[PDB]
Amino acid sequence: KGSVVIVGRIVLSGKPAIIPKK
Amino acid sequence: GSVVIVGRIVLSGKPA
Amino acid sequence: VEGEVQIVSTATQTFLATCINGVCWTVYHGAGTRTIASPKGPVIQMYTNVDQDLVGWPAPQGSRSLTPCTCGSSDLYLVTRHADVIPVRRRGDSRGSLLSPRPISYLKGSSGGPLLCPAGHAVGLFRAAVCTRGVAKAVDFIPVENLETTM
Amino acid sequence: APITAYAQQTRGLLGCIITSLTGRDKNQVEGEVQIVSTATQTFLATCINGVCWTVYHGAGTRTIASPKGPVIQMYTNVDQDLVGWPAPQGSRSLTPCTCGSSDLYLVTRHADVIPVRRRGDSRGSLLSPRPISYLKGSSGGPLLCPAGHAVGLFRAAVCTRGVAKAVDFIPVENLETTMRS
Ligand SMILES: *[C@](O)(C(=O)NC1CC1)[C@H](CCCC)NC(=O)[C@@H]1[C@@H]2[C@H](CN1C(=O)[C@@H](NC(=O)NC1(CS(=O)(=O)C(C)(C)C)CCCCC1)C(C)(C)C)C2(C)C
Ligand SMILES: [Zn+2]
Ligand SMILES: [Zn+2]
Repeated sequence: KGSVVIVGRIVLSGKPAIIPKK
Repeated sequence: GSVVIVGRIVLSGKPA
Repeated sequence: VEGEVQIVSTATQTFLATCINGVCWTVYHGAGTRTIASPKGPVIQMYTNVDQDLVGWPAPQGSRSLTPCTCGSSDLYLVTRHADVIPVRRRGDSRGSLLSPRPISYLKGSSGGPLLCPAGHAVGLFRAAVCTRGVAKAVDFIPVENLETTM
Repeated sequence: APITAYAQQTRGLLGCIITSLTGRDKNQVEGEVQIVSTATQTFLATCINGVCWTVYHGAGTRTIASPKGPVIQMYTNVDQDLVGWPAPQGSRSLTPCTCGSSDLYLVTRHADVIPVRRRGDSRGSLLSPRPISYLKGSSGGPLLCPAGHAVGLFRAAVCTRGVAKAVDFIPVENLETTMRS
């Protein structure tokens, strides 16, 4: 039987931020 | 006159 | 990445706008009946409500909508134009007290911004700072109900 | 500070399948909750106090793909419906709730946080019922208190006519008991 694989992540530690321009 | 968007804030702090 | 809060400006000032339910909301005393800029030209307001100091345009590009609060919490959080989060204790249908007062400067340019609940859901729109001698100890806000109602 | 969350997909279908067989994942890990996939389903796994926890009905007794090959489960409890592997290097752990709040917030697979009112040791009601399709994929996800500490792990939806009005969860207490056994 196969391994459980991480296909993404959910981040709770992020705080409001101004989206930087590039 | 017109209102213009000068920036944006992402509440979750998503970098992506 | 998409943003729920837009930092906006007119020739006169700078303030904020918050996208809730596919509409980009802000304070009438900031925008007026002004139109909003777009790559295809100006787009007119979908909603104007001088009475509630509320105006809304169709949500712009690069934005995502905020979900209205449904938990009735009183522990609010005001997000400023500098992305600062300020804990506010709700005192009334459209009033809340800063848990830690701040000079007016700290809250300047943030009207139109959101007041979030513990779940990050929209409770109201920051309408104006209620200050005593240059110190904001409370704030006035437009509850989401008004927005949901105006739509 | 309000509870906000964001999601990021780290790999696709084919890369997932290869990594599943290989059991070797060299991808960088970040975050408190990992979006997890077997060959049949995708759900969530929450890191709490150094252990990456998830639902047994999802992971079964499988190993977790890591940069050093597959990692055996640290804990398994078919009854509590829990499994736990060492938290991946890079992840951040949540800590158990110690304020006994009944105002909970469920973080979904899509990174939405929805309020639930604790109505029992393993149950809470959605203040705003949603179709179960929304909750699909959220098993193993966290239920947070206002302070952002872990209260439980989403287990099953209590649905009727396809709409969920309540949720069933594994309170963080069962975790300590599983480790103690
Ligand atoms: C979770 O495993 C997951 O997201 N993984 C899948 C999607 C890839 C999943 C979350 C989906 C909820 C929408 N949870 C389950 O699959 C669990 C496991 C089996 C059944 N369910 C589950 O959520 C059931 N709900 C359910 O069984 N609920 C009750 C009974 S009931 O709903 O009141 C009723 C009698 C059927 C009307 C029993 C458990 C406690 C809550 C009530 C549904 C798939 C029907 C939503 C496990 C082991 C519980
Ligand atoms: Zn709320
Ligand atoms: Zn707590």
